[PDB]
Amino acid sequence: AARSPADQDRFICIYPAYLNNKKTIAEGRRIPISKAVENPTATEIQDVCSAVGLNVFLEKNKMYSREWNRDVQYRGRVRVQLKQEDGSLCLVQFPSRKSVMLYAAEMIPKLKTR
RNA sequence: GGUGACCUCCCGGGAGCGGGGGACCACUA
Ligand SMILES: [Mg+2]
Ligand SMILES: [Mg+2]
Repeated sequence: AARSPADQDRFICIYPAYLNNKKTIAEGRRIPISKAVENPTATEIQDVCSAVGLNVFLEKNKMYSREWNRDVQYRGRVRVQLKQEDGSLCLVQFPSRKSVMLYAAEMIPKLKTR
């Protein structure tokens, strides 16, 4: 099958819960509370990531397994390409999933819309 | 020493996740 890091099925995943400052680690938060943000949405994540030059796409209706509430506000997952077909980084600034999460968390509060 | 809450950091992974170091509290010979 098509399994290089440039194939969409191998893009990394970011769910809103990973950056939410009101969730515990058990609930899915992946970055420190100090750096996390309030109520991040998948759309805001897509926007800040796309703005910095990352190839990303939004799956608006995918839901996070640790979240029992299926309402639209809890939905959305962003897929991010980290590496090229040959395995090298798309952007030196983003060597990892963590690097992308911290970046989005940093930018989202700066959205004119917030 | 065990087990759990919660926090922090590291490694791995396309998800669900996997592997660890350290805090702090709880219950506990
Ligand atoms: Mg730990
Ligand atoms: Mg882990």
